Amino acid sequence: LLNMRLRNISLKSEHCILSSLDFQTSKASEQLTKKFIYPQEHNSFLKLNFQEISYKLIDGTSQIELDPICPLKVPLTAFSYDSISATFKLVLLPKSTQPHRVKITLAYELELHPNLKLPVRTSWETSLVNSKLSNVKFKFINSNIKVIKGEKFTMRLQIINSSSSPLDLVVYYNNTINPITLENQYQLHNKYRKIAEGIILLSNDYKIPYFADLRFIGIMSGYYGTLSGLKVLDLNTNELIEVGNGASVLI
Amino acid sequence: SNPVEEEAEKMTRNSWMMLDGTKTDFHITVRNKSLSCAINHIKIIPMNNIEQMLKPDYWKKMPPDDLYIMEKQLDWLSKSCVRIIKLITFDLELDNTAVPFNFTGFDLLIEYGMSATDESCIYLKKLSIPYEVTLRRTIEV
Repeated sequence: LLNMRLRNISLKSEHCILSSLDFQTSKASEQLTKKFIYPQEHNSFLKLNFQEISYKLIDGTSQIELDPICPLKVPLTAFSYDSISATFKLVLLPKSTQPHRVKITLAYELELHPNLKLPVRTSWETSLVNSKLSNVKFKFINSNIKVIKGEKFTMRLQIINSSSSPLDLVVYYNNTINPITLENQYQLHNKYRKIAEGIILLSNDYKIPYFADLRFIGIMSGYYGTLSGLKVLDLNTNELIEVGNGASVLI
Repeated sequence: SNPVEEEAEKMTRNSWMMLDGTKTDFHITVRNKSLSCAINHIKIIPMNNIEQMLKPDYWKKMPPDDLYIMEKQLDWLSKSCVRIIKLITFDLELDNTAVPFNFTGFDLLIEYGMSATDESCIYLKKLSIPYEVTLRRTIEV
């Protein structure tokens, strides 16, 4: 009851799990000792944090937070350090320790020493594109990695089949503006114009019969997230499924 | 009732080139917590002993066959590159799959990695990962 602490954990699925604890000043405790401090002629507190440490709770383990920290002391404030976890596959809720050491202060003496440790479980918990018919999974072998400079480049759509008639389908890009609150008309028009006119796909109806190369050229700039347009089409009626994947800044 | 103690310790189609893969996937390495290997692996380099089996298969083929070193063994496609280690996981080594001279008889591979944390005793349990790879016929004479 001097410094309220909370830990927030965010699940970055393309990397490690990120969890950050957060100290604060706990105002419902500050006016308490503010009353006696301004009784003794002091305006704000001088609590000194001298040893702050998060340890990985286990039989025994410890971690290290993902940037640098000094030995600090603040009056009415909040601080928050971040430490990276390891992104679990399924069903193992890890736990942490989070010890701390607040050192209070008085007139060059009477440093009433305090310490605190709140151990709890660090599990807040709130690119394969499947075919959705017969598990013909597609993945780009270098997705989201392309700094092109309006030059040619090549990608790799590694199709993974049932190995049962593995020669079936054809890619294409569809350079055509799709035909679609008036600025909601205009934002959709600018999105559909920059999609259907910015890159070209130099191997158009490539008719793949399990890698591909798919050379593009890319004649306008801007971050093309999710790279729409690049559809495939297969032996059945309409397997017009997307890739929905891969991105390229072009500057 | 006689007890003991309790001691705590997917590829794709390949041509005839050489693919060097640095693997940092979800390797378990099921120790307690934060397993430091202390003698790291840099390059595993498989498809060497498969060639050291294939050239004696040629040589074994040279005379009539009487099971001198071909006696029901399907260990061509096994590819059991034993990764021996010393005393929350670590990234795997460089692959260098290196298919420059290998038969078309195989269409699969496996591996085995010796998980080791030895404290004045013998070695420990061992973990194995498979790898499915297909090959492309790029050239013939």
